[PDB]
Amino acid sequence: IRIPIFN
Amino acid sequence: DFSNEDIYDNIDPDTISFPPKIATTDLFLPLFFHFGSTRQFMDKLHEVISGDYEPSQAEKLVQDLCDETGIRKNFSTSILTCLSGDLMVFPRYFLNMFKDNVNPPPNVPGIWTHDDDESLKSNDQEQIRKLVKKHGTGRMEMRKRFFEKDLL
Repeated sequence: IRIPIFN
Repeated sequence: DFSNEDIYDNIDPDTISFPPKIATTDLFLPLFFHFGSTRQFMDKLHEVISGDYEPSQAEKLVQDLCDETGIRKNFSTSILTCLSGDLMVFPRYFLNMFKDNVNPPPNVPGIWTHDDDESLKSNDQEQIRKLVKKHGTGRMEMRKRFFEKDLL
């Protein structure tokens, strides 16, 4: 998946 | 630290009969239906999303959400996309989906709907005002960057 993730 | 969005995160899971009507087998795997309550599912979800994920590890996260919580990979991917990758809004997504019996939840800060994305690209002052009232400026700017980079 190209959607970058974060908190 | 404080935010009036906390009302979307603090929905009492014990008020949500399990499994919820909206939680169908096209969205969830058999493991999900083996949780004993909404609270048990939410607490496992918290444990998964509290793990160490680098920005490039959406695939590992999606695999862990499948293996540990029974969320189908295509559904986790769709959720991650509408959250602009903000893992902290995952619990909010499920609590509101389950309480409202609607997927996606249509009026929740941090959860971008199709209508919201159309308002973003509309160039209309009124639609942008309503949109920033829902999500805030910071989220709106992130969403625009996603569109600019051809991530959506």
